[PDB]
Amino acid sequence: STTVWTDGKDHLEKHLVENLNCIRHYPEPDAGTLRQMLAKRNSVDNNAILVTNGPTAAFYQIAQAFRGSRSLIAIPSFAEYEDACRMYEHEVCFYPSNEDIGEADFSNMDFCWLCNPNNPDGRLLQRTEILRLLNDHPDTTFVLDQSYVSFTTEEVIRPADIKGRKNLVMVYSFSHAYGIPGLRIGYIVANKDFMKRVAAFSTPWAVNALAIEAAKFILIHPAQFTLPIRKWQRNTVDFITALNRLDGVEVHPSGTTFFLLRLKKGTAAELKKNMLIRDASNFRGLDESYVRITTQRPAQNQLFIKALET
Amino acid sequence: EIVNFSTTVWTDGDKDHLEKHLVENLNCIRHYPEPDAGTLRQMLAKRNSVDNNAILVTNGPTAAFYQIAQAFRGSRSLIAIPSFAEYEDACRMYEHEVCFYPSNEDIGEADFSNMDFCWLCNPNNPDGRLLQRTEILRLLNDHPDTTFVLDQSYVSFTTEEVIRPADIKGRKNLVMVYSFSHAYGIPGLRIGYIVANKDFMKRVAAFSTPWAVNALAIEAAKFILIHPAQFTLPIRKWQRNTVDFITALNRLDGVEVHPSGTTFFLLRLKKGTAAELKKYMLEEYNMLIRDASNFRGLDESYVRITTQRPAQNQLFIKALETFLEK
Repeated sequence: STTVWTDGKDHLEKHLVENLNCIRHYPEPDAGTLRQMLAKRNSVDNNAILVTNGPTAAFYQIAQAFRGSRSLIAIPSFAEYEDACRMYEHEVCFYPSNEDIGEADFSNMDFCWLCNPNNPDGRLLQRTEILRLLNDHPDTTFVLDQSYVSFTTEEVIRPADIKGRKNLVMVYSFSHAYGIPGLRIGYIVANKDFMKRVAAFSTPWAVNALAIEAAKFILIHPAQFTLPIRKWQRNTVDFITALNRLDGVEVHPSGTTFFLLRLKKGTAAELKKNMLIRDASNFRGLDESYVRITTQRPAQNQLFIKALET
Repeated sequence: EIVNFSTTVWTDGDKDHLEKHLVENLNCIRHYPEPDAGTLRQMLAKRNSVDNNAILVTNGPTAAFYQIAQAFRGSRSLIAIPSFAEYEDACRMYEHEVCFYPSNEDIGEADFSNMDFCWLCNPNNPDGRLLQRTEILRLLNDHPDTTFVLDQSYVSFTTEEVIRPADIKGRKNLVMVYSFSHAYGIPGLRIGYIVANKDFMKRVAAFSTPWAVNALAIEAAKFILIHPAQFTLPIRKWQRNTVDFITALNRLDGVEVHPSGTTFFLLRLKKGTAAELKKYMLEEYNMLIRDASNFRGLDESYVRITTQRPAQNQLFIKALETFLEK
């Protein structure tokens, strides 16, 4: 149902419980101290981080800073790239995430919005296929949804890749990798002329005090919040082979731990009517036959096959 | 260990039970909140005698000021000063043409001719200026073509009769912005809300972003709403400690306290600066005060002070007296 790494404990929660009084005071209007910690950690400049009320808020603030830009959006994809581009009167062009991104026409594209690995495709672009996009189309700025940068092993572009570039902008998330969608925190990494344009629309105290406290704890404790990614995909591999062999159901490949699956007969809404699943009908480029599915833990996997078979 | 005189937040509330409640429902951080905070919205509407259509939960009351400014980028705004700097910042960010006007002169008698918005806060930060529920009603009535945006953050920091959410009814030119930060000591949770008639409300909804209100905040608010008594503020006792505080302050020589209708107030140094005063009180006496210099319409002689406990107030008077003699 959700693209959130969920089987992660009370060591972050003990911390929050101990520091609950932080809700009695204003956060830095700036989340300025977290910003600095993220900058030094990510080996990027201080003025190249901007802490945001969740990864979603960040997409909206980027759209807004460049109203009337022309945007290229790979579909199917997170609906928010599109809603944000529309709220700010971008002319939006679509392009299939299953066609090679390189063969798309960037001639008149100010922005290209990628998520990689992609939601829901799981489509995964090599770290190298992207570095050359950035080189071949300098007049296009690539907004890379980095939400699932952790849900894979093959190398990724990272924040320090902004250096000697101007057409790379990144959005990081705390909801997915660390299991805290309810806290609403993320951040933008960008070269500093772009960030200046983004910053003009920052509002004070947009990032809540618990979220900042939680983010600081996650940073002072790398090892405690490392996603067991190897183990995760290996389980999805097993979960899908067990799905392909079923009949009247085929599973579109993925580069990560969630993936789409298609019904030959039978509707998403109906297969949705105590396990939750994502009816993928509401992505552009997917019809009623499609659902997104996130790889859980063996027992509950091997027990999905069954409730479906029937 | 530091005593805080610099915030307009009610700090002495009973929070053990609110806080125990968040500890119990801490798992809410693991799931998206309603994108909409729709259940909170629903319970606010009912509590406030208003339609579901007329509330919009926001990421703090500040967020609401900006979302309103945004929805009306063209607009001309009349802002009373001094006031919360955020009305101004909002209006600027969204390129409003901004007219100023003195809060302690009668706003009922300013120039509303081509004003699309008028921004008030009652009782006012930092002044404590308080308009009668009645003075406000004739403004709403006399100027149909000005939307009045009424910061209600401090609506409970007064004994007097206030405008309330159910005033939007049969009235299109009233908008309220409510707050959970001030009355309930939870500024760090970032939660507040808009009350407006639904024609206005839909101009602002057009810029709403999902999951803008975080989960724990939704949860704190739900708890406060279910327990009106528990979170009721002791306003008579605070107001009255404020009188004993202001009286002692005026007796001091070299300082003047601007009259106030609520539990915080401006004081003016005859000589010395706010920066000077604030550093001393902090370093010498472990007390924090608000340098009010950065308010439009005040210079470096002004500080904002919120009444703390009597014993702390008493001890702040010596702290100050000691300053003056230097």
